[PDB]
Amino acid sequence: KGEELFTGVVPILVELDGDVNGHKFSVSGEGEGDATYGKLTLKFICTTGKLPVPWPTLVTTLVQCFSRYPDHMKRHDFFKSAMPEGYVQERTIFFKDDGNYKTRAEVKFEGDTLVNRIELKGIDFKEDGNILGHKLEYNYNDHQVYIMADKQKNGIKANFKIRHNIEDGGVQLADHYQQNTPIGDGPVLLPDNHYLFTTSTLSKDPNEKRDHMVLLEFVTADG
Repeated sequence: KGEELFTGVVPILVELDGDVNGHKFSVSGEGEGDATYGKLTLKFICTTGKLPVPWPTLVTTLVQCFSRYPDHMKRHDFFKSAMPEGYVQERTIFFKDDGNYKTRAEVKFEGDTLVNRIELKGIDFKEDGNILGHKLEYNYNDHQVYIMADKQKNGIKANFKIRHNIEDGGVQLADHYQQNTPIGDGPVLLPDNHYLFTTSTLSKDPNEKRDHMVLLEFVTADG
């Protein structure tokens, strides 16, 4: 069972290759996750220079298998059971009155490391808008995610809004549409619909000279 792979502390690697309006960049993340409590600690670096979008806009893209699933719902855990073979995660994210991200990721085990490997393509952004103009506050407003059985494939889907506070006032909406499918061909758990609740905290490493994001997350699933 894939759930057995999460009983202790699991190292995490995140690799993102991005291209937003032709501005190409890479992000790496490293840390660990504890699905017993639902805690994630990760540090991300823009390894190509200055990040061409704001860090908060990448949080959802940069591993819901680490959610704390309570006892009575363990057999509704699609994300962990897909392991070690893993799952594909696809999203489209529409930024209101601005461009959009299209992301494809594979989440799987490589050795004992849970790896999230992402391709991101952004198009139709305004160069002086809130994203390419870096006009968003360095913080986060988390939102619940209603995970529904992709009753029609075998997998899951969800859609939800994320709100990014704008420095000069107001809020930038990021409308998320998500589909996940197992990579393997073994049997999938196909959960009953349920919520994921997340609390994310962004900070900085005072000793890090590169463009970076320190991220601490707590995540649980609810009936």
